[PDB]
Amino acid sequence: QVQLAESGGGLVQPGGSLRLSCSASGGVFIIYNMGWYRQAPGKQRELVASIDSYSGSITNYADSVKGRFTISRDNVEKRVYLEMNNLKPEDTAVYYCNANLRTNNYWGQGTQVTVS
Amino acid sequence: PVSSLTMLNDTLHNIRTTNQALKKELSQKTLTKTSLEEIALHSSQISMDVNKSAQLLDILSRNEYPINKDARELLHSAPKEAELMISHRELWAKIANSINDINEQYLKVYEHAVSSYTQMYQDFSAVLSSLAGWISPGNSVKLQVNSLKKALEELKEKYKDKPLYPANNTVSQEQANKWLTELGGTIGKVSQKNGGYVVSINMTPIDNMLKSLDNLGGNGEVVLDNAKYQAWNAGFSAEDETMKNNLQTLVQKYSNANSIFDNLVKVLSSTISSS
Repeated sequence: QVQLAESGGGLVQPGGSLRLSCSASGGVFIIYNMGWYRQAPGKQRELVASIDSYSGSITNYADSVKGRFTISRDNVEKRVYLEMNNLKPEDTAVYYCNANLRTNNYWGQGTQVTVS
Repeated sequence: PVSSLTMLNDTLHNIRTTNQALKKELSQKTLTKTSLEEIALHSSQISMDVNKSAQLLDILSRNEYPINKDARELLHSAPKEAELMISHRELWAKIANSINDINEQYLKVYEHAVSSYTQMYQDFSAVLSSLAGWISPGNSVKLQVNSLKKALEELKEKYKDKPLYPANNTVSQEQANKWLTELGGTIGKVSQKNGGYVVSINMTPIDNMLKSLDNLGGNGEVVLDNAKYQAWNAGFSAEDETMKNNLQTLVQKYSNANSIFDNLVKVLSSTISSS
């Protein structure tokens, strides 16, 4: 079983940037496809970035995020990153990190990201 | 001086321009994540420029534009893969399809095999970098065999339905086998997919790893002697070179298939620059 824990959230001003980090511990980190999710107050959960297992060559982002966020993975240290640049108010939400492989799914608690 | 020949001339030179740019991306020790991206752009530009050339060649055929005897002599230099006293119209069509099949059923085949195997070896290299986290020394060397087998088994799984050929759908046995022989029985393996066949990635190098790990024994984590470790790592590193050479083989088969397609254009471009 995989344990996830996100860190790096906080308050930033519009146009600021963050370095979202999720550290994993447990199973085989390298076989799981990773994905960052976010849920703003009231609104519904949303996928913002995704990266496939192993080398992580395949990555796609939501249209509202392309060119500003970047998802990367460190199989050696077993961490998933999401560097966020030029942050906008609508990017305010609790950002969760998901590890997924077929029916297997694991989640961290998530960090708050506030932009105002 | 005919507009159709001028537009064809320029389209063919833009192909030779893309061919050279692709030969650069193919001659690099590391085919990084970007390398496949660049290979895709050039391939899409070749495909659409070949489409424009065909449409131009079609005009020249239905209008029966002459191909002088001084130009038909140069079409003999065309590679035998192009399959070149026949009518003027029949020969323009015998080219538009030749240049088009040399791309779809020949050039782009090597392209997908490279990408399919490149992606596979890219993900394996991730297992290679993560070996630091599954091998602890104390000589003595602890090995997280279960974690490593799970990683390798999920590599096989991730690429079982990603064949070297065809890119989409299936083909006949005599078609899958005919391409297996060109790519190599060690790099690929014909397999049944739905009703037809494909040329799947050959995962024997990884299968050999799983067999070697099962032979290490233990019930999860295994502690090896110093000699028993250098033995395992040697065979695990040898399988890495096998795949690394298998990929180099495809790249050369691809860059050579490009050099052929390039000379089919060099001949054609000089055949229209005269006529």
